[PDB]
Amino acid sequence: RDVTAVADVPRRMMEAWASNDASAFASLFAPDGTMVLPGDVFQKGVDGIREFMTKCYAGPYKGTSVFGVPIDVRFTGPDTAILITQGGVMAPGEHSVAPDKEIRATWVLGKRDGAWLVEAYHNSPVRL
Amino acid sequence: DVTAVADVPRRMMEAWASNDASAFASLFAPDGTMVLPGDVFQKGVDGIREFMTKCYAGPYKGTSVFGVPIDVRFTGPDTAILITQGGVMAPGEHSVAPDKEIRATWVLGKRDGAWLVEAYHNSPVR
Repeated sequence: RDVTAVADVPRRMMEAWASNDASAFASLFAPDGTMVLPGDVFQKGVDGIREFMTKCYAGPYKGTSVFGVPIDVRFTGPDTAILITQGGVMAPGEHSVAPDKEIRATWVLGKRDGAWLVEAYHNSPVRL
Repeated sequence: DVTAVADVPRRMMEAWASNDASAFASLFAPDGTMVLPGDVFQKGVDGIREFMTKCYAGPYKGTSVFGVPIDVRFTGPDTAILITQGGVMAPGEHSVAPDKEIRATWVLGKRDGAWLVEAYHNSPVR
């Protein structure tokens, strides 16, 4: 069963995010991985993400943690799977994502050398 | 394949300009995914067609979409990923408004020689 290896990827992030570890966060991505977030956010490559998330974790994302569940998991090929999760960012102090900051995310996972990595990430708000 | 992949966003822009919900949905894989800002998450061609029908007859009526591929990438032989920037242009206007500009992640899978959209997801720039 590799269906559990796929679902561990969003879990691997929550721990990396909870530690506010930019390196552990960016190391989830494929070497030429993509990440697009609401706002003027677009980072390509592991180095481009580690730099952005370091400045983020030291700023507006400090003391924040994330949580979300997969609401759709499908495999396209043998080495590529696509996830759609739903959760968001918790502020420091609160133990629940505010509905104004709830998001849905598209995870494009790729398999190489027996492991899965994020080929592309992208999320958007659920509320307006 | 290089041109075909780059032709997928262009095959939409014509389908959108015609307000054709069918031609838009036929771009997607059978189990294709589309996620948009707001509570919008459609799965499957039938789900997307029904959604876009209400949109093209609704708020998206008479609108067209421009978009520039700012990153094209091949993950494998049968899969490719595109990141595009642009947005929906209102009738009468000849430029996408700053507060309507978006970036989209396109996920293309190659089946039987043709490329179909496995996943689409966009988000506001402002």
